[PDB]
Amino acid sequence: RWQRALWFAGVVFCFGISAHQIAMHVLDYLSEPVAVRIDFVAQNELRIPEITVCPRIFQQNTIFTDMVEKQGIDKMKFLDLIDRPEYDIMAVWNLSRIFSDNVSCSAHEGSSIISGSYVDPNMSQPHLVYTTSGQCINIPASRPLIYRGVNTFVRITDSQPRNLDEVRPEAIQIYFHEHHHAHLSRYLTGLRGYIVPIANPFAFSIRFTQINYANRTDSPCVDSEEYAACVEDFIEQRIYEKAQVQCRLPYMRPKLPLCSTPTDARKIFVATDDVIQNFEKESSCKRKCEENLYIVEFMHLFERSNISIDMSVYFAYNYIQVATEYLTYTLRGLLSDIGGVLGLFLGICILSVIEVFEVVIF
Amino acid sequence: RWQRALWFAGVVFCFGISAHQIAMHVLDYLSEPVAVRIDFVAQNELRIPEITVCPRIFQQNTIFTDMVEKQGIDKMKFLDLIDRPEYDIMAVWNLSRIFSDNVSCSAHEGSSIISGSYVDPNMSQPHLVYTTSGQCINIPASRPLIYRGVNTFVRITDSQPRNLDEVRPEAIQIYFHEHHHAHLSRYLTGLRGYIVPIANPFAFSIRFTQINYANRTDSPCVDSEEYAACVEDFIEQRIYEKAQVQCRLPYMRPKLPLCSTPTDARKIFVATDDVIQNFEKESSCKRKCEENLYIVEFMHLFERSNISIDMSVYFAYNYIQVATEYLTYTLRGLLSDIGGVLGLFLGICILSVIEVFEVVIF
Amino acid sequence: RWQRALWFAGVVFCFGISAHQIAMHVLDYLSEPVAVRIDFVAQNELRIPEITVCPRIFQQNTIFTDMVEKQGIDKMKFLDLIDRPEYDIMAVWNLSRIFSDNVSCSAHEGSSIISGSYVDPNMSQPHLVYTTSGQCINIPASRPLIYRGVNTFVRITDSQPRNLDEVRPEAIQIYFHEHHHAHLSRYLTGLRGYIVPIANPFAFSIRFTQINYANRTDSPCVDSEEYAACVEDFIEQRIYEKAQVQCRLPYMRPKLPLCSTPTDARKIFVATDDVIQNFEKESSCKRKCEENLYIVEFMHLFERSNISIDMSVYFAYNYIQVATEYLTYTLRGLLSDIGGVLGLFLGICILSVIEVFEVVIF
Repeated sequence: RWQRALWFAGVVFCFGISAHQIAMHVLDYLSEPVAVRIDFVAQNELRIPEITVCPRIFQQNTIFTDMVEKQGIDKMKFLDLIDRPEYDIMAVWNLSRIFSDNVSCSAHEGSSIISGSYVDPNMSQPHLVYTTSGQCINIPASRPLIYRGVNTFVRITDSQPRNLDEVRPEAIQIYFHEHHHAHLSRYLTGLRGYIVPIANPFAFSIRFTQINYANRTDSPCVDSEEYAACVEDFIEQRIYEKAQVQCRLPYMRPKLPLCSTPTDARKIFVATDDVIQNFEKESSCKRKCEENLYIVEFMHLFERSNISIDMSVYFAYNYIQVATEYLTYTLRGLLSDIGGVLGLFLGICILSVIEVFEVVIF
Repeated sequence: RWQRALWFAGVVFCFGISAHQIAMHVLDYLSEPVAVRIDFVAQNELRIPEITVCPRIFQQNTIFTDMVEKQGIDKMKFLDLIDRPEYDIMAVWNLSRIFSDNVSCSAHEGSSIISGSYVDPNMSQPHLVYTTSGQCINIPASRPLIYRGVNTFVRITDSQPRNLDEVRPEAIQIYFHEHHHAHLSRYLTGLRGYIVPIANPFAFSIRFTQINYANRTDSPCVDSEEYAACVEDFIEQRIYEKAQVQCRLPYMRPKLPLCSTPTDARKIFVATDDVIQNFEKESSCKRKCEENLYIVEFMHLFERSNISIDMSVYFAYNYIQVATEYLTYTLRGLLSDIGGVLGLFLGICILSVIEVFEVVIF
Repeated sequence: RWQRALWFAGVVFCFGISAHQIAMHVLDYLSEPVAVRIDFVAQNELRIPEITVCPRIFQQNTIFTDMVEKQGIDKMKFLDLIDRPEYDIMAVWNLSRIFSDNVSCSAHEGSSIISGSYVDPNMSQPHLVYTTSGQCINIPASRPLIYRGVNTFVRITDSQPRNLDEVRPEAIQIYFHEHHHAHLSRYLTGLRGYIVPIANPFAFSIRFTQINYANRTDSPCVDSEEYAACVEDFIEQRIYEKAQVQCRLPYMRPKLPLCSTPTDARKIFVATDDVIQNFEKESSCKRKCEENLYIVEFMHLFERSNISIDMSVYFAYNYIQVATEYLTYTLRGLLSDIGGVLGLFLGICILSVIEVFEVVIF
């Protein structure tokens, strides 16, 4: 009668639906759903960016364009200076040098009502680097600043002889990038670096956002060290294969000999221009698990010193906005969900399965 | 004996409590609980606000008050100028004009270490608009800026003949609002717009925040186009109803004829003053699903040009803070929760219900 | 036979695992997990911080050290001035006064195109306070500002006779802290306060973040009133304990008599310096579950008045970033999870336990 059909249809439908929701739950657990927790952590000591300070790009470089035009070359063919015997690529890129060897990097953690300021003139002194925009300065940021008060800043001070013996530069370009990303300093300082004059020294103000990601199979992340090496290697490989030449430029690692003719130098330079525009979207390197963003606002300076190039970077805000991406839907949740799925419709437990197996085996 | 009472009490309590949690779960599932996910998306191209640049409000308008006072009128009765024959409302509000027809809107995406800047002087040139603050300029923001470098800005430049033939204005008022909100530009520029001088041209810095909401039955949202039309219609309808007159002012859509006497013009203007104050809280228009906020910081400009009214708007930060409101408690979760509630206490499945029905039908 | 061993092993394993997940679920429910919801609330009226305006710390105080040096003491021993009979500690700390009795605090909620600005010169006028940095001013912030437009600010203005009869001060220090925190104003203004000149009056710009925490047993909170009292009591108690003296300084509550000799005053001052550095980390006072953060950006002021000490605090952004920490995993969820765990493997309901009890009782 209709009883057989009714019961069979009910059992088949219940089994099918149980399979459907158990499969959906297992599938989404494998998808590793992840939520985001936002908090504002107050820091007793801040982790400074690496601060790469370049001059303006070659065409925008006052002091470099002035001395390359006197040779009799246009405002674009600054690499044609290589063709001359005495001038080589390294000599050409040493002319862009804006900072002398007197650059200092002090760290002022203003505090101690009883003892005054907290000057520290020996915090990871600057060192030379070669960037696409010339010969620049780099601040390794060896140690984290100790935050006590809003008067916590890092002051880059150069006191070269600003006189009429030579034409002085008009501005510099300071880029605050990740702690150990060497590709961001030698390639992207001229793009992401804020241009600031040196005649009137004002200050920046860095606020810290941190984004911790979850290492997921469908969207894996890497540590801050692997990502930098991956991205750099990709950048030089891409530039080398696009330029189709076997020479390099000062801002490239010493894998190949320096370019010695204007044609190859310009080929490499244009290849770098093309690669740097899309090195992010057109790159396979996995995102680093921890991403630090440095919101750079401006800040007036009331007392302007007589130093040549004074540049203060304030860290008056010690509340890092931390967004931690944490993985929800643990294994216990999946098991409970499966039990609920097969507890509403059906009613077979993990205990009756042993009964079925014993019946089968007798 | 006590067995009957004990068993009946247990069964009734279990059934009632099962109903209680099943009802609670279905009820909060219907409430559609929703969580928020925060992320920082890096954009290869930015979506610029619409930028409405007015003069300061009529009373604070330098060049307008100076010209209405010579007629012999007070600093408040600028609408009484209508009573004179030659002067009408449109003529009165054309005298507040501050920008000439030479205004241009360039878009500089600083890049190209090889080829220099990326000036683009034909980005959605400005057009006239009649605001409560007078005769203002609007920048529709037709296309999104391509972000490559921190030197990404939009520069509004007017080069009118700043001479002694006429008294020059002292400041303007720039409001960065969403794209197709014709009510924000035409009513709220004088209140929400930042006042900036024109003698010393500096720049703003816009950081984008985005909030995507979930369309919920108990908290519905509309698209950015329906909300603007709803709010604009509400504002004009409320102004007309409160003024109890059948004319309008240049900043109102051409639904009614322009007011031609000081009394009606002042009635409409006061009605607008009273409506704009509480237009958002005293309005039924449902919020928009996607809301964009433009955090406007200030920025220092080192090179000040000789142009009359020069003003850059920098977009050096390409990390949009996106807050996406996503619905938790999917139907699968509701079914699993119901099964769990029905499996801890009770023990009837959706498989025993078919047995009950078959017994009932025999 | 193997049937008995198989069945016993299956039953024991199922019971043990059921106990394991039930224990894990009950334990994590007791752990009381909590998620964070982020939103941007548009406020029609803003809640202003308490603004404590000090002079620069004694050593950096221009007008104070200038006259201290006239007596003939070094730049460290300003407390040695106590030894002279005419000068006591209160007299010494009254000499650091920078603000006269003419200080006023206006509130400008710029709006009303029909009526102009909204000056309000009677908004919680400043009052005297004693801080570690001298004799300062405090702005209790009695009422919340009504936000209508970006021209919403609080203007602190002092018009003392800036002439050559006396040497004028160089700068001040404004600290924006929570309302009823008397320890922040009297101890941490010299450290956490932004230093700004008074010759060139510019403006700040405060943006509001709010973090509401959940009162959890493992992470308890207290209301904003209990936390301030707890922390203040801790600070004074620790200062007294470390100084090992039974006197105080003007910036301490009148629990003990004022120090009357340089030795005790210096001991108390050094103890204060040591305590304030680690007063927050090295303290037991439970956090408050409503923490307000005041992001203080800078702003350009176009019109500079002739007033002696003028400073505006703009509140042009009315979107408070609210992070509410809401408690997930309610009791219903725990019961559903337990039922799911108990319905997957096992299959004994809360209804079968009553049967077991009735069998036991017969």
